[PDB]
Amino acid sequence: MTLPAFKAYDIRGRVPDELNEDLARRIGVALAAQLDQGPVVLGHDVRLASPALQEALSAGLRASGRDVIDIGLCGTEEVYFQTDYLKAAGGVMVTASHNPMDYNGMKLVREQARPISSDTGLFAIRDTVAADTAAPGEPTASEQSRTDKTAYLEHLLSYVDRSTLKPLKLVVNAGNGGAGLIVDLLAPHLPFEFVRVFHEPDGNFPNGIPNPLLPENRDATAKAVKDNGADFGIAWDGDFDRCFFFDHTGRFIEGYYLVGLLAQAILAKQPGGKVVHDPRLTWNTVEQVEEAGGIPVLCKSGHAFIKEKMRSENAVYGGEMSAHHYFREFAYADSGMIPWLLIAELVSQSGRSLADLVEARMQKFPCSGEINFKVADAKASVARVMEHYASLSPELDYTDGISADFGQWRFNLRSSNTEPLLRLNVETRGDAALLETRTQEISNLLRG
Ligand SMILES: O=P(O)(O)O[C@H]1O[C@H](CO)[C@@H](O)[C@H](O)[C@H]1O
Ligand SMILES: [Ca+2]
Repeated sequence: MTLPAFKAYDIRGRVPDELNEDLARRIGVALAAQLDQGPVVLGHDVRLASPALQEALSAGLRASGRDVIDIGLCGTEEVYFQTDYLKAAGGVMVTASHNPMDYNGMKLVREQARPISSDTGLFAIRDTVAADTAAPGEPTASEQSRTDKTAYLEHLLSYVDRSTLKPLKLVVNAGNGGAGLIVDLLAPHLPFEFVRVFHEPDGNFPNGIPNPLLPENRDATAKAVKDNGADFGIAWDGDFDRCFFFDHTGRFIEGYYLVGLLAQAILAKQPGGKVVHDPRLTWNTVEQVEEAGGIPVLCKSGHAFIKEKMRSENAVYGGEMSAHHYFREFAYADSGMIPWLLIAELVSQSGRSLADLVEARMQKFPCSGEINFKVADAKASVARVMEHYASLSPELDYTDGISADFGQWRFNLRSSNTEPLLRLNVETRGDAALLETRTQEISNLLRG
């Protein structure tokens, strides 16, 4: 077979049978052979096993003559930022995301933090590692510890005009991941009053593995917002490249609406820019981007496709409905920090609540939310859906699965690249009833 831990976009698997220090060392050796010239940035998340996996990566890299820049315990976006900022040859983030306790993984980038994915180096690394029975060499290069976050923090703060910020009360929920470290470093530079929930990093995860999409985790942020009269709340996943917003009523804001909201925020600073978005949910983004004077650019979902489209378009911002937000000046990479700074600035400057900023958009373009299906035969199920709707002659687009635009409603139906799942998204033109009847109709067909 092949090593299961090597996935489409990253490495992830159970420790130690799918991922271990031996494999991590071999990955470091193989990565050295795939990169252009330069040092390699290494960082890791709060999981208990992550430092030892990083140390093994460093040992293999240095055995291959790569200088290593250890940026320590960090968020995934810090590996991206420092890889680009320090003009490194590449970088690796050791992170398990929201996988179980016995799991870990790696996210790999080359120069300018460009993703390394299955077809752009990751399976080449896998195949090298799979066949590597060489004895480990000894280090011929050095490791340097670079824990200075000054340039990173300055970069984050550059997205807002600090003199215009108001002393909003913000709930922040790190989920015992790593986000609180950065919040606390930003706080002396910000006027906000923070209400800190599950703030301390703890790889034992006493309050659950960080995942704000799970309703019981969602409710912890909502409750803190409501009980403290906070202006809004922010929660992160463990490596905080994803952020999740709760308005002052405690309501979780579906990520679709943040794409248009952030696009308008960015377009105020970079007028006429292009904005990349995915095909799952589109109408609101296209309208908000165009209204703000930007140009929307449709792109298949998946961070590697988004980033490569942003680069070829010089796009100022890209956003996915799945809580991923990419910024041109941030090495075209995603950050879980820039978005809430931008939203705090928008609330401060406009005098409008986060709820108000999105309310009419969510009424105008209601969406189903992403609904996932594990079916016996994905291809046959998609065909049942398309045959059912054939007599209505929808406009079809195959950018990313199937998008079908019926006029007053549309859907996107695609296979996941990271799980053996079918993913459904439906939206309508201001019609909640049509949204529900079509969502249920499609669901019945998929399950038939
Ligand atoms: O499983 P999917 O849907 O192919 O991909 C999922 O993981 C990718 C990497 O995190 C994201 O960029 C996608 O937006 C998300 O939907
Ligand atoms: Ca993450």
